[PDB]
Amino acid sequence: MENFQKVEKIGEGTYGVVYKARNKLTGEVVALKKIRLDTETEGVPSTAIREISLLKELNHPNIVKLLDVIHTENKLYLVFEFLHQDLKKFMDASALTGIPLPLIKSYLFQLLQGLAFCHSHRVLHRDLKPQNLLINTEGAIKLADFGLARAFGVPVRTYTHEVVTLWYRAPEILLGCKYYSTAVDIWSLGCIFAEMVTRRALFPGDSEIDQLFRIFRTLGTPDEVVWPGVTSMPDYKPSFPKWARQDFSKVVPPLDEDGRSLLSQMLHYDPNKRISAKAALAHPFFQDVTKPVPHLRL
Amino acid sequence: GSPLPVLSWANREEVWKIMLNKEKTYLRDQHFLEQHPLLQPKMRAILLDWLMEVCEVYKLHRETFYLAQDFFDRYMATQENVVKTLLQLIGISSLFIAAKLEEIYPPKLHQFAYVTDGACSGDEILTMELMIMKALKWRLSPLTIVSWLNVYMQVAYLNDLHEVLLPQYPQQIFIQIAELLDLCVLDVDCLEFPYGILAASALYHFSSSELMQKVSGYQWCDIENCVKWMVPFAMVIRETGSSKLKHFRGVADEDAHNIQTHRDSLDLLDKARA
Ligand SMILES: CC1(NC(=O)O[C@@H]2CC[C@H](c3cc(NC(=O)CCc4cccnc4)n[nH]3)C2)CC1
Repeated sequence: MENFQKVEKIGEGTYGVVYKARNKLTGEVVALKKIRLDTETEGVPSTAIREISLLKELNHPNIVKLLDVIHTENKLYLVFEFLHQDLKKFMDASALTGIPLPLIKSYLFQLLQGLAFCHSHRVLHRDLKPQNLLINTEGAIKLADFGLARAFGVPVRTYTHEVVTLWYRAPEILLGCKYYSTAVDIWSLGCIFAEMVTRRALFPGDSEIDQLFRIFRTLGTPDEVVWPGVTSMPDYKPSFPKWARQDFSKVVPPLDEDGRSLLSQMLHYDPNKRISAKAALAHPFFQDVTKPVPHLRL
Repeated sequence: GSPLPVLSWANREEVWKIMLNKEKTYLRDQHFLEQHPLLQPKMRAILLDWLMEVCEVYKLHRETFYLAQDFFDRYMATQENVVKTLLQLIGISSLFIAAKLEEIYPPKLHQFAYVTDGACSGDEILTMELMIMKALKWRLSPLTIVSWLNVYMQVAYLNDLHEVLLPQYPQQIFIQIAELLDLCVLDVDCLEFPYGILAASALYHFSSSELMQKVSGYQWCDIENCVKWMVPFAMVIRETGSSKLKHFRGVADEDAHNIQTHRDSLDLLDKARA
């Protein structure tokens, strides 16, 4: 665990202690997540074992790579690819002038590619927020922090409840659904999509019921027609106020026709109807960025 | 072939290809015990059966047990010359890694040291779990034998909705086929066959080759060698009968089939030798 010199502390949070290190010989810079094992009565944390195993099989250009796992001196070092800024800090720095629309489209396109790669590998991220989206100086953006990620089986079973940070939590989670899967990540990206457009959070709630009401105030109070089975969900209450769905010309004014359509499909109430990451890549919003491949009719 | 229906969230052939491509990354060796000349194949059966009983006492999922079984088999394939008294530590630590990966509220470290009757310290388990994960190159996400059966049971009971992620199949026959797989996994020679082949062969014995091929994608010739090997284990279950579904305190009935059970299956394993 030598040849690496710590340069700057990146932060300490639910992930752990992250430092920025630099290889003295090659000049290469990495990100070091340090895990003090002597302070862990349960050994290697379950979130650490999950993230390592998942990232060692999720090699993709839009996923922050895990380079090595070094164990020494009752410490577990996770060596990651380094990126210089997270999306939230970039959106805050761009709040006055706004993020250029070609860059919003390029970033969302890359995020959907990394999410489609995760879902095809049967992996839910479950914590998509601007703090976990990292950018470099070459126009790329990558998914980070898989500590709350989980591989789902086919079929899925009841997983951990009350996942995802509150502002980006899908409504089916807030209503207490038994089963869930890939739709919760798409909702988070829809919130991040609109947040890049409006330069402010889409549903900035301070509680579970307030987050749900902020969603209702923008997308309308859902019923059985727009979301079959919503009235039977555990946290549903017939006392919910009736709000009318707002015109997306006012929710996301800068967004054009193709943008409002994609955002609507990413924010569909029904998780079964919510657009998938693979289908979102084929949306006419990216028809200028990507070109379709020939499909074998066999 | 691919038995998955059209998937709204990804290309159906892409998801199936990844699942098959993973089975080539995770290697099996039905003769890894030749690297440990002092060990015998029956010791592995006694160890795995003990882990089954430990799983039922703490109501751990079947996926958790088969993760521990796969971690144990792939770890011994990387090591040489292991004694009998070291087996209990490797097994309980493989289950410790598996329980932390799969369970929402896994048991604590001292409980894993508690069931060893004082033969494994809490710090002995912590040392063993690091050696296991490092020797396995941290490749701890395999497609277990029981995970394939979950796929085969979902496709068998699919409607025109084609919603492959919401579970819907009888719990009664699931635990009957899993009962056959729990017996076969005690025999070391099962590693000759891929995990997907083993699950499809057990489903065939409780149904037909048409339902097998419909839900597994494997032709009859792919599983014939495994079906012929699974022959003695299938009749031993048929001679004693199919077990009933258990209810577990604190476990919802819509998930009761996913809980690992345990019988005195060590006696049934010997009858399958002839
Ligand atoms: C930390 C977090 N959570 C996480 O799990 O990130 C994994 C672990 C470390 C890995 C990582 C992080 C990273 N850049 C940044 O964090 C930007 C902030 C910064 C500050 C000072 C100097 N430079 C950079 N490059 N590589 C991936 C993303 C939220």
